[PDB]
Amino acid sequence: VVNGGGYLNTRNPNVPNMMMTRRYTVESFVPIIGRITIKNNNGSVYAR
Amino acid sequence: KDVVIDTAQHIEATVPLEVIQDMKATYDIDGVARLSETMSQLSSQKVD
Repeated sequence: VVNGGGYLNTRNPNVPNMMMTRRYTVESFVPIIGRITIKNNNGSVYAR
Repeated sequence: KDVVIDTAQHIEATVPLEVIQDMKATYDIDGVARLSETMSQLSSQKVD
Protein backbone atom coordinates (compact mmCIF):
# COMPACT_ATOMS: atom_id res chain seq x y z
CA VAL A 1 0.00 0.00 0.00
CA VAL A 2 1.08 3.61 -0.48
CA ASN A 3 -0.13 6.34 1.89
CA GLY A 4 -0.51 9.66 0.11
CA GLY A 5 2.66 9.52 -1.94
CA GLY A 6 1.35 11.52 -4.90
CA TYR A 7 -1.06 8.88 -6.21
CA LEU A 8 -4.15 10.98 -6.89
CA ASN A 9 -7.66 9.59 -6.71
CA THR A 10 -10.04 9.20 -9.65
CA ARG A 11 -13.35 10.42 -8.17
CA ASN A 12 -12.35 13.31 -5.86
CA PRO A 13 -8.72 14.15 -6.73
CA ASN A 14 -8.23 16.74 -3.98
CA VAL A 15 -8.19 14.87 -0.65
CA PRO A 16 -5.31 12.56 0.35
CA ASN A 17 -5.42 9.05 -1.07
CA MET A 18 -4.35 5.55 -0.04
CA MET A 19 -3.67 3.38 -3.08
CA MET A 20 -3.17 -0.37 -2.72
CA THR A 21 -2.03 -2.87 -5.34
CA ARG A 22 -1.36 -6.61 -5.36
CA ARG A 23 0.71 -8.19 -8.14
CA TYR A 24 0.39 -11.94 -8.63
CA THR A 25 -0.21 -14.67 -11.17
CA VAL A 26 -1.48 -18.24 -11.21
CA GLU A 27 0.03 -20.66 -13.71
CA SER A 28 -0.68 -24.13 -15.05
CA PHE A 29 2.20 -26.29 -16.25
CA VAL A 30 0.32 -29.55 -16.84
CA PRO A 31 -3.52 -29.39 -16.96
CA ILE A 32 -4.71 -32.13 -14.59
CA ILE A 33 -8.30 -31.04 -13.96
CA GLY A 34 -11.71 -32.68 -14.05
CA ARG A 35 -15.27 -31.41 -13.75
CA ILE A 36 -18.15 -33.21 -12.03
CA THR A 37 -21.37 -31.62 -13.29
CA ILE A 38 -24.08 -31.97 -10.64
CA LYS A 39 -27.56 -31.46 -12.08
CA ASN A 40 -30.98 -31.68 -10.37
CA ASN A 41 -29.48 -30.47 -7.09
CA ASN A 42 -32.62 -28.67 -5.88
CA GLY A 43 -33.90 -32.11 -4.96
CA SER A 44 -30.63 -33.13 -3.32
CA VAL A 45 -31.99 -34.61 -0.10
CA TYR A 46 -35.46 -32.99 -0.09
CA ALA A 47 -36.53 -34.57 -3.37
CA ARG A 48 -39.09 -37.35 -2.94
CA LYS B 1 20.40 48.28 -18.56
CA ASP B 2 18.07 45.84 -16.81
CA VAL B 3 18.77 42.13 -16.25
CA VAL B 4 15.83 39.83 -15.53
CA ILE B 5 15.84 36.25 -14.27
CA ASP B 6 12.37 34.91 -14.89
CA THR B 7 11.25 31.29 -14.96
CA ALA B 8 12.60 28.49 -17.14
CA GLN B 9 11.01 25.24 -18.27
CA HIS B 10 10.64 22.55 -15.64
CA ILE B 11 11.99 19.02 -16.05
CA GLU B 12 9.49 16.38 -14.94
CA ALA B 13 9.82 12.62 -14.63
CA THR B 14 6.99 10.45 -13.34
CA VAL B 15 7.89 7.83 -10.75
CA PRO B 16 5.11 5.21 -10.64
CA LEU B 17 5.16 2.36 -8.17
CA GLU B 18 4.99 -0.47 -10.72
CA VAL B 19 7.86 0.91 -12.80
CA ILE B 20 10.38 1.20 -9.96
CA GLN B 21 9.72 -2.21 -8.40
CA ASP B 22 10.16 -3.84 -11.83
CA MET B 23 13.37 -2.10 -12.93
CA LYS B 24 14.84 -2.73 -9.49
CA ALA B 25 13.85 -6.40 -9.74
CA THR B 26 14.73 -7.36 -13.31
CA TYR B 27 17.49 -5.04 -14.53
CA ASP B 28 18.71 -3.79 -11.09
CA ILE B 29 18.04 -0.15 -12.04
CA ASP B 30 17.74 2.48 -9.32
CA GLY B 31 14.64 4.03 -10.81
CA VAL B 32 14.98 7.40 -9.07
CA ALA B 33 18.78 7.72 -8.94
CA ARG B 34 18.85 7.22 -12.72
CA LEU B 35 15.91 9.46 -13.56
CA SER B 36 17.31 12.31 -11.48
CA GLU B 37 20.75 12.18 -13.10
CA THR B 38 19.21 12.07 -16.57
CA MET B 39 17.18 15.12 -15.58
CA SER B 40 20.22 17.04 -14.35
CA GLN B 41 22.26 16.19 -17.44
CA LEU B 42 19.42 17.41 -19.66
CA SER B 43 19.17 20.72 -17.81
CA SER B 44 22.94 21.22 -17.68
CA GLN B 45 23.19 20.70 -21.43
CA LYS B 46 20.41 23.23 -22.03
CA VAL B 47 22.68 25.69 -20.24
CA ASP B 48 25.42 25.08 -22.81
